Amino acid sequence: GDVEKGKKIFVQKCAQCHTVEKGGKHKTGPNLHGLFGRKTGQAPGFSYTDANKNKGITWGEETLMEYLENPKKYIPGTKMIFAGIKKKGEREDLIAYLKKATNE
Amino acid sequence: EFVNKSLLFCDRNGKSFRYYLHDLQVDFLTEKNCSQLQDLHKKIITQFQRYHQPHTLSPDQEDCMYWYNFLAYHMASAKMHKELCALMFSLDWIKAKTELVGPAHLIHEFVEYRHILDEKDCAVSENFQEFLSLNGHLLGRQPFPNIVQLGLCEPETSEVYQQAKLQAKQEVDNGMLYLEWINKKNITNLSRLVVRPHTDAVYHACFSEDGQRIASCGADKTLQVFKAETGEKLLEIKAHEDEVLCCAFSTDDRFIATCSVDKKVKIWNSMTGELVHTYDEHSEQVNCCHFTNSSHHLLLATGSSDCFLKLWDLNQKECRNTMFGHTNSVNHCRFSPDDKLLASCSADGTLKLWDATSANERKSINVKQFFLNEDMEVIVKCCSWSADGARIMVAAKNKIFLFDIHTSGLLGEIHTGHHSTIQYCDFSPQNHLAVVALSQYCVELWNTDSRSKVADCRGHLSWVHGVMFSPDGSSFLTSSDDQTIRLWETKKVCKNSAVMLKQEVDVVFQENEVMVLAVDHIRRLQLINGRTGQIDYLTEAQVSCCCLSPHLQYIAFGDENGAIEILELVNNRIFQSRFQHKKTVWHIQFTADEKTLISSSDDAEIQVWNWQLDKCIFLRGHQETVKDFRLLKNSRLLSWSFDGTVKVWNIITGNKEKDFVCHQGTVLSCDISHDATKFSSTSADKTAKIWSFDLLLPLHELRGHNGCVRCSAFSVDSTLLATGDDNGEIRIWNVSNGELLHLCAPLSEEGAATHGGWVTDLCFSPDGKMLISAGGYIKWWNVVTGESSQTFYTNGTNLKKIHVSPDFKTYVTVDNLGILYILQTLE
Ligand code: HEC
Repeated sequence: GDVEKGKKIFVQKCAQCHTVEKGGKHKTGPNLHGLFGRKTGQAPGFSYTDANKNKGITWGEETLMEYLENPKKYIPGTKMIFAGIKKKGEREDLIAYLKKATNE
Repeated sequence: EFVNKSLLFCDRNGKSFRYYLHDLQVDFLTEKNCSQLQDLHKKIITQFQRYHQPHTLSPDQEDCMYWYNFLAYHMASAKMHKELCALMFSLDWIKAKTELVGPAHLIHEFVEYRHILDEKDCAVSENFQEFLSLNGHLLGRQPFPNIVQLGLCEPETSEVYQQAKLQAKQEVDNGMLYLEWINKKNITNLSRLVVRPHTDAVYHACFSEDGQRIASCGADKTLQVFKAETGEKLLEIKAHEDEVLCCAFSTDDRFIATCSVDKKVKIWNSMTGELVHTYDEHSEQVNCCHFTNSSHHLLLATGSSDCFLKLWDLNQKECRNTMFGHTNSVNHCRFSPDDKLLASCSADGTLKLWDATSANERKSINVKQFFLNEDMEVIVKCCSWSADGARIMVAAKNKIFLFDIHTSGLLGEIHTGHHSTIQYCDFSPQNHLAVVALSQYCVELWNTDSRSKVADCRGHLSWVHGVMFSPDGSSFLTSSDDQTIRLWETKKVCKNSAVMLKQEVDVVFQENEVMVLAVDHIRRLQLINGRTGQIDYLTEAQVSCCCLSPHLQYIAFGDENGAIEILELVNNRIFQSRFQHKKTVWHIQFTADEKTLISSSDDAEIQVWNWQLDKCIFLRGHQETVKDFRLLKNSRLLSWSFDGTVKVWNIITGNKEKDFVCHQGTVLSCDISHDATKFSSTSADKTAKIWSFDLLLPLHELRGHNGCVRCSAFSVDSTLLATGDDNGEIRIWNVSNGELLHLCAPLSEEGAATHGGWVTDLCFSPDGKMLISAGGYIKWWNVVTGESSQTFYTNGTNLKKIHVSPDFKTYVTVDNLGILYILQTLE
């Protein structure tokens, strides 16, 4: 989706718990840098729940389409607490900006 | 004619007219005719029996609702407990009512009418009183369970269990297949109340100042006002078009304003439900809504991302105060015990105390107390005022802090368990007790100036969103993501049996009989003998994982200290361990014999090591990482990884017979037909592919569900495929030529489900016709147009490594709560 609205949804609902930038530190939420192509919960330095590590999917626009929709649904038992992004446009946008920054 | 004389009023809607009185007239008749009440009530009851039947009612009739609601009453005023006990104690009556009505009303009726009931009756009535209160979340909301089976989970002393067991025993040679619980007598502690009036999660819940009514807010975008005692539905008011962030009661409780995502604060009346005043100023969301605890004046503390602290005045149409500072968002803004002050608490590390009347700056505190050992940053979750009205109780990072406003520094410090970060904190004015939400749905009760463990709260469906105290000093309320508000007792929860089990339970096999081996929370393990209360507690260093050996006599467990520790059941003083593969060890398995340890970790190498020998043999797969393995009916070792590479190894020598890659990404375990080693499959989390070992690639591919695949099952003598999915759906597919034929939909068209969507291992029936599956609960399927049973249920959500007896009768399982579950099949 839109990149900069993605950076908005990032600075709002993401950036406080996450780092998508290159060489970002781990936090309450994990470092998201290099998200696409990397399996769920594979980033060192952050302690994942087994729910996320056993998910083992490959993060992408569609995987985040389903996940960000209801993050408790897609990866049940995740210590991520969120009520889900119901809007699709928000998902596509945010994911797009992720595709920008995490690649950078 | 009575309408004409104006003694009675008539409302016209639908075909049937609706008659009712006016109050004064009612009280009048109450006074005029007194002695004749009994006559009347017994009259209408007698009539009712003479026409209809108690358990026979048509919901399609026009009189049903009234009967269901007030029949109990009409019996009560008749002072006849015999027909009363006859009606109420009946289970089917309960079933029908609950299905149509829901528990709350009925509960209320018990609580009220308990008086006329006899002394012995009080016990039974009580048993129900807790029964329904505990079952509140499950009942009345369909898909719907059996009454009997739920009654089987009750303590034997409870009349409910005795009646349920009675009827259970009565139905025989019935596809009902009832179950019995020996274990629940010592576990599943009682609760004061359990109430869910919600289709969605709870953001906040709290008791009124008078302790009467409850107004709850959540993702349902609807403020729910209901009774706090029996949980009857009072009023349902729409707060906003968007999710309500926070809500709280006022001084007189008569006014409740809501804040939401739409950035508009709307004042709602509790006894009306109509708009009173509305205030739109903030260009950002408002996370702070707090009212006054006194009748002196009325103010509202608000803050947002605009870095402004705005204090609203409920008397005027505008905002009273505006304050600079707080460069970051303010999480918790709360009034002091006096309205003359205002407390601002944010996670940026700035804790400020402002003058309300003077509007100037009183005190500003930055906490460097927490040591990071890259500027110092200390986040602040919540702020709770002490009963003294001076000290401030807060929780930061991994510890609890008690601040003094006089010294402005650190007055006191309370330790929190391990390294876990504190999610939430609250303090009780009585007994100086304080509850803390820490990690994994754990609400821990600690005492001030103690630093000793007081109480622990378990039995939740999910990690507690938040908890509060009922300021009667008696009890407290709990609210979680399980969408249910609960009432818990302080002194009752304080007692703990320490039955906690973390990630695992271990089954033991003695001939046909099954024995229980549990991994203890505190130190090492607890041994539970079958069909008896014999418990042998074994204490050692902490363990990461435990595994039982074939032929027994031994045990092999991995620790958090690394590698693998092997210990002998005969002598605990004798143990063997070797240091290899620094990464966390996951799966540990012996060969067909008691020798040749096979172990793996996260790495490109799998270790095969011989003990009493000390033979070191390393098997390299030359990949990014390796997940796990399993032993087949042969000496071959079937292993899988995150790279989707399925390998077949051998003992004592590294060998690769074939390489099977179904898809890209993590592949979950392996699925065999169990009829032979020929047919073999696995879950690639995309499609379902099976190979006969006739090629290096899977021969047959099944695309039936491409969204998610959690697991798959091949039933013996059938080979028909049962597909478990991430959604927790179990689909039945006929397999002959390796293609899709039949079709079934496990999901319900009744709409979204609350708890469920998890499956791990599937089990088979001894007949082969019946099927055993987990849809988040215990659910039995069947081949050829329809299933076996939806019976009973599984408390909680997450399940780990389902195991069963080889006779397929007695069962052993555990929930996410870590509670031992034992099933016994007896006719
Ligand atoms: C209040 C908590 C919270 C919020 C809000 C939150 N996260 Fe999460 N998130 C977490 C935690 C904790 C994890 C780690 C899950 C685990 O370790 O099991 C996580 C996991 C993730 C992952 C998976 C990383 C991986 O490698 O699998 C992604 C992606 C992510 N978050 C992005 C987001 C996005 C996008 C949003 C909002 C639009 C968001 N987070 C909001 C707490 C949060």
